[PDB]
Amino acid sequence: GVEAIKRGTVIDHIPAQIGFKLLSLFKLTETDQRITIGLNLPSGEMGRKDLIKIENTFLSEDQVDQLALYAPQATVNRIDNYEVVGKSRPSLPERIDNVLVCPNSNCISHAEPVSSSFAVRKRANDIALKCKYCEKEFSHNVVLAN
Amino acid sequence: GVEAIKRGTVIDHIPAQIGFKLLSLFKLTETDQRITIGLNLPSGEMGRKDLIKIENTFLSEDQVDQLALYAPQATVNRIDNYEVVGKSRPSLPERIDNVLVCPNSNCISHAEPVSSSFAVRKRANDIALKCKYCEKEFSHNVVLAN
Amino acid sequence: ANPLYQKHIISINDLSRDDLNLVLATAAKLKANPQPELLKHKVIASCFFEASTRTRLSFQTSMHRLGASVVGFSDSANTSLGKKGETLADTISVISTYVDAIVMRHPQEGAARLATEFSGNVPVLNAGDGSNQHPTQTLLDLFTIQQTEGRLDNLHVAMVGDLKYGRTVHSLTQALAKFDGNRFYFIAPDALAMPEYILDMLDEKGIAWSLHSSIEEVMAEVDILYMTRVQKERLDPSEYANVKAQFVLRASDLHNAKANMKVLHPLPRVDEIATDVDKTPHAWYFQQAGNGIFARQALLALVLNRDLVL
Amino acid sequence: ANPLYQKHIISINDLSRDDLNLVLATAAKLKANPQPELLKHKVIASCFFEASTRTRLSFQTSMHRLGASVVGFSDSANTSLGKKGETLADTISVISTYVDAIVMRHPQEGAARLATEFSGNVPVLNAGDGSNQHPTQTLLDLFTIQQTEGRLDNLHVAMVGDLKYGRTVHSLTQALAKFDGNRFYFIAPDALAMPEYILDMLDEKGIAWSLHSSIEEVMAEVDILYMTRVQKERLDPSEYANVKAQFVLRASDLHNAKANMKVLHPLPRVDEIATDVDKTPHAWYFQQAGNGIFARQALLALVLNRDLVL
Amino acid sequence: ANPLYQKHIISINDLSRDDLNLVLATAAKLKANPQPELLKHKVIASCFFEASTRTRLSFQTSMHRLGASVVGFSDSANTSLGKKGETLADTISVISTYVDAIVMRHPQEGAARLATEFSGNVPVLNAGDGSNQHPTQTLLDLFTIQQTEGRLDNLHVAMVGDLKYGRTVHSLTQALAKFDGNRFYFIAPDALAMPEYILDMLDEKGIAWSLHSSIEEVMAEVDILYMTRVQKERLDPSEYANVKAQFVLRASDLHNAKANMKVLHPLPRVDEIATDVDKTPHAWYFQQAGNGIFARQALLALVLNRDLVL
Amino acid sequence: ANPLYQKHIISINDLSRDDLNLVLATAAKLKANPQPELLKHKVIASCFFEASTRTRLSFQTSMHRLGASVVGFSDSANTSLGKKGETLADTISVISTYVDAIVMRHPQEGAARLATEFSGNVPVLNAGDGSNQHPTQTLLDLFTIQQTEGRLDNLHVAMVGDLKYGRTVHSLTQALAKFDGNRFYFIAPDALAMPEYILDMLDEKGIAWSLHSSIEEVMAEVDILYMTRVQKERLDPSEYANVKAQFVLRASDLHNAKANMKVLHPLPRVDEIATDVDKTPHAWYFQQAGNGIFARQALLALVLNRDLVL
Ligand SMILES: Nc1ncnc2c1ncn2[C@@H]1O[C@H](COP(=O)(O)OP(=O)(O)OP(=O)(O)O)[C@@H](O)[C@H]1O
Ligand SMILES: Nc1ncnc2c1ncn2[C@@H]1O[C@H](COP(=O)(O)OP(=O)(O)OP(=O)(O)O)[C@@H](O)[C@H]1O
Ligand SMILES: [Zn+2]
Ligand SMILES: [Zn+2]
Repeated sequence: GVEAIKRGTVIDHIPAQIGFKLLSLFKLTETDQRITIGLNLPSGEMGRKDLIKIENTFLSEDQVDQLALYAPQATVNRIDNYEVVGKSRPSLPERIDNVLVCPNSNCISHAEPVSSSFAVRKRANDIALKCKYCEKEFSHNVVLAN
Repeated sequence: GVEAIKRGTVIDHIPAQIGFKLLSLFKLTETDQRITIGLNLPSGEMGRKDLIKIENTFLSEDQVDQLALYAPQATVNRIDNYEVVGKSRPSLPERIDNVLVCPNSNCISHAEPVSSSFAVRKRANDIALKCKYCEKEFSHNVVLAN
Repeated sequence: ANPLYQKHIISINDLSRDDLNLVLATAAKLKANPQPELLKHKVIASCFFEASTRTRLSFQTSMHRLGASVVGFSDSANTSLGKKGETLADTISVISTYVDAIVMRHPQEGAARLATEFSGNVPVLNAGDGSNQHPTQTLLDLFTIQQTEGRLDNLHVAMVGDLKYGRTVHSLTQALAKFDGNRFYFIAPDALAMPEYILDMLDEKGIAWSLHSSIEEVMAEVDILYMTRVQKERLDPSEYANVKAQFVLRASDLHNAKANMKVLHPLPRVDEIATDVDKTPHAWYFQQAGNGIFARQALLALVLNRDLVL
Repeated sequence: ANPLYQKHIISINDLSRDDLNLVLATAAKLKANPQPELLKHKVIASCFFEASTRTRLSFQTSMHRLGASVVGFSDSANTSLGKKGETLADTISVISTYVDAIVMRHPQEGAARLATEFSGNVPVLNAGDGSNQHPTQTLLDLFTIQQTEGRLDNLHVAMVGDLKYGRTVHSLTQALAKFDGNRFYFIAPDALAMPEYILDMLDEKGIAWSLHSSIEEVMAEVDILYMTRVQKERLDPSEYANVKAQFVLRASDLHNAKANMKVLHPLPRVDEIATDVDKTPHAWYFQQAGNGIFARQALLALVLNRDLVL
Repeated sequence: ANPLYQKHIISINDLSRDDLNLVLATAAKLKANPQPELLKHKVIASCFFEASTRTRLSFQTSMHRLGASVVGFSDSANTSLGKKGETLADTISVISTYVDAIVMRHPQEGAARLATEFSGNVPVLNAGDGSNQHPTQTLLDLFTIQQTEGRLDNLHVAMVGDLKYGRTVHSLTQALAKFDGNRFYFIAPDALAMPEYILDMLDEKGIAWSLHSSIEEVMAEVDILYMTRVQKERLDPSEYANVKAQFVLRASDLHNAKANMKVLHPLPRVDEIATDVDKTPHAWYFQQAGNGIFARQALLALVLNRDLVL
Repeated sequence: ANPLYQKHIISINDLSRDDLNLVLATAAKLKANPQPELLKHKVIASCFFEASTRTRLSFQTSMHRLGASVVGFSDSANTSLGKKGETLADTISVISTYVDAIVMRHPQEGAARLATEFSGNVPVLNAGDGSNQHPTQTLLDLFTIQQTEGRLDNLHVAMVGDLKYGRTVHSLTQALAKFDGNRFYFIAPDALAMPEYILDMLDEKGIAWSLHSSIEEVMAEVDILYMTRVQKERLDPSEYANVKAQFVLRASDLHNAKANMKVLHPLPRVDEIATDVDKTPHAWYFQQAGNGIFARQALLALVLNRDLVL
């Protein structure tokens, strides 16, 4: 894993092959700021990890929580003046607004200008994701597949 | 700055925001290998740029050429024992496959199990791409909106 | 302003006990001393993108019995502009510019909830969004259960038929599960049994329920028998007919039923209730249908009116 | 009697400047202080022999907002007696014996003008006769242009898309060409460009117009951008998609547009306007649609009423 | 004479182990040394009352591969047969006065056995009659399992998919149960489980079968994997989807199967066998399709030819 | 082996001058000394996914004229193919296991070239795929121009009609541009003009073409007049009509053409060639139709037969 930027977020120990999902998904790539991405690194235990450094951008509490389904052990270090002045972990959110697709093909959502929304519930063992529109409950296993 | 590995390919001078598009389109992340990506690296040299470093991996000929539509000026570098064993730049390939989508909405390439094939022809002011299947020729601008 | 003034009525689970009651109390007032000039000058739009004549005709009668004007349609086929590229979003963005409330039935689940985001302040009411919700039917089923029994608490309600797929049985269970002391007997073919999640919720609240292979096993314990139509084509024809001595009510099965037991059905009925049942005084499905008017009048009166003095 | 009392509203070119204004001034009055009992006891017939839900629903809401009753239909298929040998002539000879005004949309050009000869004294209004006229849409487009800009004179209006075939663009040009100082930029695919005769009339009056290959060339000069839907099947699919970087509006093209510039479209819209346009304050198509009510109320109020005191 | 001469093939239940073996041994010789003028001068009716172009095409290629002529039709999308109250009995009574054999697919279970009573002496070969039989598709399956396995006995057969309603899988179980040492594994969601009467027939003969939840538990010992289509219409849009992870076959899954393992499927294969299984040597559903030509020819030859010496 | 052996005919663009000449020289010998048992024992699929009975009938007569058997279908008016999400890839992968050649017409451009990737080694002959190719109709045109003109070079070819969308005329221009000294005259209304890329290909090879307004300007030096159908749906009812005088051919018009001049047309000819041109010796569209039999047979023979010595 690497070294210094002044000010910015460092998201370390993102599993491996998830570091790109997160970039792709939450569009962290549409800034003008330097971003450094490191893929399939050692220096985090598991050996293999992805890491993302976005300078001058700091992620909010809820943005931190959007990582949770993907990278639940991600540490979101807050850097100011070259040093880590804060560390957060992703907690589970109540609503994963925007990034998932309801597996129910007759949901109105598919065809339309609406951002998806699912109420998240139950911790770790099974996460049930309930679509806002069709009000159908699904195992995160199915939603997080197509 | 992002700058040293023992062996591999360093794709340098990718013109900003294309550096992400190249990872996705050419699926460079589906390797469990050291990748260092630097997005919106300044370099007064070109204003802003992107850089992919894939380690112990060497793109070849054809692979190098596809980049031409997207990062036409990328300097691709063979790093082979801690330094530059040879450079290359994108040459326009005679056919672009798999990455482009047909504009022809009734082109059958759309429903079926088939990867797209387009043949490149630099029609004086720009490049025209004729689809393999519907044989309709299109302005690459039309094509790259898709 | 009344607690439902300008609210959107989309799903039963979105209404509290106190809301169900407010609705059900208004509905009994509008029944006895009607005010047929209360929505004088409002224009409600009846948009059936899926067509249903009995629900369309019930809601439009309710709009009329309060002196309102209707504009609206139906199809189950191409309508024209609605079909020509238009997203329900745009359809709603445009009709909320014309009318005062939108009642809408649609084939895809979540249709009326997406509408809620494009109607501005115009309330939209759900007349059935795919296999999800149909809050207006359950409100008249509860008004009828309350008006025949005296209460929505401590009832032994039996639900019969296609418990797996009928919209209505699922909403009726979630709504009665907001009141206390109820007992539910579920009588379904196991290809069509009650979903796990209805049952799971019922145990979180410590609500009593049991499963029965045939109506005769509970005939004597029951207060409300909610028949649901076993929809033939979900089964093989041979499969469908093979089942025992069925789950259809005949007048002679009513011999041991309590004096206050009523039979309810959302309609259409066909071979699930035989004609001789219509004659007995436990037959209540057509009166139920009639309470459709009064229940929907309450809901219209309440969403569209500041304070109801009745 | 008002100048349009008992007149037939068939075609835009049949209304003078002073008529367009009378209409447009009434429509602003009925908007602010409405009289929802003004056509109390009239019965208007809504005859859509071609079906259009948004126009049907707009006109019927207008009939209702003035306290009138509607009888009417729609089809785009066999209706029954209307189809069984009947000539539109006979259909009209018979409904003019029942109703007070006829609003009618029909597939063949000239349908509402032939009607005028068989309706006796009953006024008939055209809701769209084939590819010829649709005077009611242009009246609400002008009411909206006037209400966003302050005037119908000295406007730089840009018309976009299928200028060859869209009814609406042709009528809007003939109507604004009755006012002074207007400038028109026509942005169309040349397979679908403006007809020669619209242009020929515009030069007889010395009216300024220019042709543009893309909206960006005029983005900054424009007051009204009238988008029209490029209808896909008139072109080859490959042909249709091939065109440049299109003629579709996106929010970022609006960056250089004046503060008072509004985007208008007759609807349906689909890929001609992207959603991010809906958010910007230049998006005006749904408010436009809403002015449908007020504009058509004026016209109904005027044809059917002796003197309007408003 | 050969034992299947002039015999009507209606059911797998009417064919014996020895007949299965003779039809499969003929197909073998017909695949190897083809007899293209064997049914020379014979006219076969291919009467598809239910449209099924892939079975149709197979049967008709098979008829031409042997020199037979073909007349016949495909209806469902209305030809004319079975209207003006004409009975299937009269229809077959008239077609037997021309053709030498009748091949028919019909939408009602039992039709092919009724044709049998009116054809007199023209053999009736059943290409599918409602939810009941389809012998010709079992014969091509058996011929494919024997071609690839070398055996029809002592096999380990997994049956994956909708086994409740899968007609194909019910006959292959009854056909295979005619031979020895076969072991079955049924993998199906609970609402689509192998019906009881099949399970009873298996037990009664002493045949071994287990139920599994994932294909993965059984991959290693499986010889034949018969996939069948999950008919989405038999489940909810939401039920289908949330099978928690699904029953699709993917080439990764097979990274474990024995060398001899072959994935079969009656087709269409839509969603359930992914494209990457096609490049795998285990993929055999298309080669299965082509062996229908040989099982079909065996049958037409044996039924119409008194002593076949090949 | 012959050069077209086992080769798939998909486009005119993939066939060379020499191939055009070999297919046309074969047809000549097949028209003169016919070979009715050449494709004896071969089964060809005629799969018309898009219904086109005149091409169908031609291709199938051609198959029978050579002893081939035919199986296949015509859809558009629903058979069953291309539903339950079955892909064209799987459909061709299954039909290649029976037939010796596939003839297919399909509604999407590119289909025939996709079939090519899944047929393996059964040749795929394209009888029309969307707005793109149709080699078989160019080959019969070329054979008719060579039959009557004696030459395929140094010709004066007028192309009259809808050249924008005329698929037939675009391939004949590319085919004829393969030979020398040809001069073209394009006569089309402005909205239906010969698209640019054709015009570019012509110039780039040094070929001479002019645009004319009336057929009359060019009658005297024209050798081949290829009429094409003006598709009225591509124009307004009013646009079509008022072409000021029209582009119809009438026998009076030909009172001027050279002795050798022949009027060709792909058909239907509806309004554009009047009946009196039929009695004229210049009328050749029906004789053109009958030479499709010979071009079709040439092709089936060369693709399926390794060395044809006739
Ligand atoms: N100035 C900086 N610029 C960029 N990245 C930094 C900076 N400082 C720390 N990081 C990154 O932060 C990670 C280590 O930070 P930090 O000290 O917060 O870790 P920790 O989990 O608190 O570890 P520990 O107790 O072992 O010191 C590394 O991936 C270094 O990648
Ligand atoms: N050993 C290496 N490992 C990883 N990357 C390297 C290596 N050597 C060079 N690069 C990357 O190559 C870029 C500079 O290489 P190089 O000297 O080829 O550039 P140039 O364009 O020829 O510049 P110049 O003339 O200014 O030296 C840098 O982005 C540095 O990160
Ligand atoms: Zn949903
Ligand atoms: Zn294409």
